[PDB]
Amino acid sequence: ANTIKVEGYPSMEWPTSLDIPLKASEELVGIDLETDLPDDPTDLKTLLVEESSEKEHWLTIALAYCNHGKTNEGIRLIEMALDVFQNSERASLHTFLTWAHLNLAKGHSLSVETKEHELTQAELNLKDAIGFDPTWIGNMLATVELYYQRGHYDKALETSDLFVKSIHAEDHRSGRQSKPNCLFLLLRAKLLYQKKNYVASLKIFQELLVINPVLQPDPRIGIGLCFWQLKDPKMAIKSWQRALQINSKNTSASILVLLGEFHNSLTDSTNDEVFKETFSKALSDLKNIFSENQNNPVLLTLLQTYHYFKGDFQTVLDIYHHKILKMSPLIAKTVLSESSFWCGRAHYALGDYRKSFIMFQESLKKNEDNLMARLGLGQTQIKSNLLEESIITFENLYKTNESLQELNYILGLLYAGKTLDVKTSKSIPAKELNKLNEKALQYLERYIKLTVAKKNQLIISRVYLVISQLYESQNQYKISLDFLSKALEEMEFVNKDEVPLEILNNLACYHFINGDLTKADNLFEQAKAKVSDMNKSVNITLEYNIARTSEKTNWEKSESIYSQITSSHPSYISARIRNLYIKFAHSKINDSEMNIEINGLLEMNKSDLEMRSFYGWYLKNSEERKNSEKSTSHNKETLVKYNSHDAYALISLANLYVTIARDGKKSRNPKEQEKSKHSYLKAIQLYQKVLQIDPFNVFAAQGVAIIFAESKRLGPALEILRKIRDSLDNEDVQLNLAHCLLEMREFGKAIENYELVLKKFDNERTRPHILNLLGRAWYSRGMKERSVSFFQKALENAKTALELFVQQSAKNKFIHSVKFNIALLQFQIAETLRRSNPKFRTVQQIKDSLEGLEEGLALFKELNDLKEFNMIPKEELEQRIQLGETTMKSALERSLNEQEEFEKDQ
Amino acid sequence: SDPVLAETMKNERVVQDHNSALRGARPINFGYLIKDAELKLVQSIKG
Amino acid sequence: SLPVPQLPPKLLAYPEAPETNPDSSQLINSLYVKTNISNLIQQDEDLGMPVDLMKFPGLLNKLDSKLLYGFDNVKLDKDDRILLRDPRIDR
Amino acid sequence: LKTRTKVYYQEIQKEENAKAKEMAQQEKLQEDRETKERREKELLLAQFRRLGGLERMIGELDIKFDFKF
Repeated sequence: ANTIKVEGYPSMEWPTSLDIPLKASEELVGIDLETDLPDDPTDLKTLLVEESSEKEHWLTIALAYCNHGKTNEGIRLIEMALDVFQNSERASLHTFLTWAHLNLAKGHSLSVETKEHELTQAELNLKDAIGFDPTWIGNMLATVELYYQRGHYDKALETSDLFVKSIHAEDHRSGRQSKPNCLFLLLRAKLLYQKKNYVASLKIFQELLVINPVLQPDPRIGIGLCFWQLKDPKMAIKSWQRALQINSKNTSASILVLLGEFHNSLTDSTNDEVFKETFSKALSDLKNIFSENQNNPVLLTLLQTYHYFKGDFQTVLDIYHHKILKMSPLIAKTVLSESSFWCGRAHYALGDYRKSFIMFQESLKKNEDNLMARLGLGQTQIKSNLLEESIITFENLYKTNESLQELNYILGLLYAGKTLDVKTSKSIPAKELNKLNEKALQYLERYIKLTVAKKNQLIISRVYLVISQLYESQNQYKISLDFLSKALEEMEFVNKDEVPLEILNNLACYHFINGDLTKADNLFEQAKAKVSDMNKSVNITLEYNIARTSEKTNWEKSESIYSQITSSHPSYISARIRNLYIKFAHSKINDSEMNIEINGLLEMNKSDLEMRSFYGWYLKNSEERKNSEKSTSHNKETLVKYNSHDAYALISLANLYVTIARDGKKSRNPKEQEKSKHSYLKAIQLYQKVLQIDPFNVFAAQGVAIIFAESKRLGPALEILRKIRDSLDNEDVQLNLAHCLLEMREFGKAIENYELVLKKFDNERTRPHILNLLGRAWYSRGMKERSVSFFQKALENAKTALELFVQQSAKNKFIHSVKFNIALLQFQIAETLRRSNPKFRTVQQIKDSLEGLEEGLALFKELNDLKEFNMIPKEELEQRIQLGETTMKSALERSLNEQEEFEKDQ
Repeated sequence: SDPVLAETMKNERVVQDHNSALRGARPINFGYLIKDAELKLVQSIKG
Repeated sequence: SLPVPQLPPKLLAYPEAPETNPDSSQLINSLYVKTNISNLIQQDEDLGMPVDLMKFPGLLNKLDSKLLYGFDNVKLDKDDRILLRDPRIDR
Repeated sequence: LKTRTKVYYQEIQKEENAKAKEMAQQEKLQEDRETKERREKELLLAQFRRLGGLERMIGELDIKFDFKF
């Protein structure tokens, strides 16, 4: 039953029968000690005193009583034997009683007082037996074991070492060989295990296995224990399973095999079905084993675990407070520590953080290496608004858990929360805040790596969100978008149905600043698909986002969404600012309704910097609005010192105050030239400050730029313009490139960038005026007299600019000089063809030139008759009239029907 | 006033300021131009 | 020159996700999966190995301590011999 | 110290160490078929190995005890 039984191995089973001799000398009175043992041992006492039987029969019957659960009966029997066997024959009786009371002190469902009483009686009978036979092995073994049962492990080890020394010495003196005593080896093994010497313990336990493979207590238990502590759980479980298989009644082995079942279900299962199967089997075995060991603290702690995960927190507390707490002094510190830990988890789940703190502390007090409990204490400190204390707890844990993934996650999130708090940014220098940021990134990135290493574990995708948020704070949006997309790809994998609309929207926002507006609109609208439940304030933002991607393809929907948004809610400035730009881009309006509604907008939130930048753009764009003299005061008041150290309106003021200085330099009076020598250095006295505040501001760079095309230092300048092209696709910067270019410059590089302005865009005011004025390229090109086809290219330029400006007669009061430009190159095709050689291709060519010449005469007439014309002196009007017209009337006919004769000659 | 606009007021963050999108798309540092200026500045305008 | 005042689409903040907060007990649970019952394998201070001198016939009754010294020449089964190997030898 | 049992223990220990070391070294080849990928993804997606999953999977277990504490 309760002994190890293995085929081929030895046995340690007691004899099952016993004869007693009689003085009548009939050699038998058989007692089957499995059956014929009376429930009252006095009934046998009468037989044993009747026959004057030998002591060993008393002891044999008492041991059969003990090896049947009736230890009290055997005790009373030897206690009755003690009233009979006087003197030295008492020794063995005291030895038996010492071991019987040790056995009783090893019993379940004991009290502190019962256990102490049994140990005291053990020590008393051992004192007596030592008084008789101080050298018997039973008494020495009882000495060591009593020392062990009272927690005096060092003393027990030293005593047993001295006993073993004594035995080897006595054997060596008389020639006997010393065989290893299994019980001394087993005690030394358990003691070394208590001293955390797992290698030595394991060796002794394995050699015990060899010496006596059926030894009870099974050394395979100790073997498994050492394997486990040495981080070999598979071999540990194999050992415990073997112990159970060779003695199915070994309860310790059954509990250990049960723990192994829980462990293997948690760590070996590859899917939820296998997990639920194996875990259900473990819970079933737990129920079966518990039904017969209801005072077992390991089983009760397993129940605390199951009822925690089952949500039944009240039962966790009940198990702790009604079962474990009462037997507290009688259970091992590590088991009690785990039980307290689960009770603290229960309090934590109920929101009772004071009690959870107390419980995790009590858990650590009985096992300070309880890692779970220390993490629970850290988290309780978090919940208790003790953030710095929690960080200290976690970093102290980190000292010896550098590779724990959950710890890296927790420390990373705590440092990330610190880095992103505004209060900390207001109280520590920037360098310290940046080092805090990188420490957060270190923790989070090492968590990522540790989880990626075990390539079978799933990353908590919030880590990617947090890393994205950390990089967003320091204005590195490439890596930010990268980590946000990595977050969503991990997040759609796990429950694709419910990913937060926030991640889709914010990826769309990051794509808007990149350039892909169709994908931005796409994901913006997959996010409008999944908007929230109550007070859906997310629609206002989502609709504005879609309405702001819809501005340059299908701005009718910009119209619609902006209008309904501003009609529904009034304070949204960012809506109708852009709406009053969709206004401008399509001019479905009276300028007066504009100034009315904005100059209502102005003062409702005066200190909003954005609408200030909109009324700066209000008075400086395509049609008219010439003065804005008060705009000096406008954009100096936008700053005006309330919120100084800001760039936009500042560089607007810059641009105006540098525009003043060109008109300053146009004058012949030295006083205003010296005055423009102030409107020019105000530029570099403020542009320096705004490049100091933000170097990468592109437009300060064009500030400097427009100085050099104006101050004749262009060589250095078109360098900067070639760079700001890399960092801008504004038509202004690149037509200024071709501005600074056109001067002191062959042609190829000019027409290049002026057809790049051509095709970059389709705008309708810049285009006509600018390429009007810079057909000039082919014009001066032709002042070098290249060829005739480029003359007619300049004709193309002129021609289209003319038809544009005359048909665009909404604002066309600037161009009579242009008219003369075209008339002038009619004149200049001829004047080039006047010095010529007959051997040119002639048919159908310069006919058109003389036609254009007469057209230019007709054009000259109109400007002759006008009085507002102050381009050339009126005397010189009539004088270019007479000179160029007495030459053409006596020269162009000359050339024409001179070349007709060469057409005859060809 | 109306608090339906209030939730929106506190849940939306500024992707790029008005003073911070004045920088193009692949920004280049122009910190060389401070000293370039105060050299060419002073070498040019002496009255 | 100058551009139009830009008000790009607005980023939203994320809703609170307590299950991934640092105070989330789910982190403790994920650790429990890996290190579960480890602190229970030692059941009591006897290490689940009670020394009982009443398992050795002849010892307490006849004062024959022979069985304390084991047996000679036992050949162990396969299932018992593999338990003799050194720990963590699977590298 | 050359008892039969110390020599026997040490011989078996050497043999079992050799065998276990060699098996550990060959663990990669034995059954890393195409199936390594099947099992890795099956493991990844076990709900019990992800946040909140242990409780979910344990919650789905019919079994429970007649606690009378």
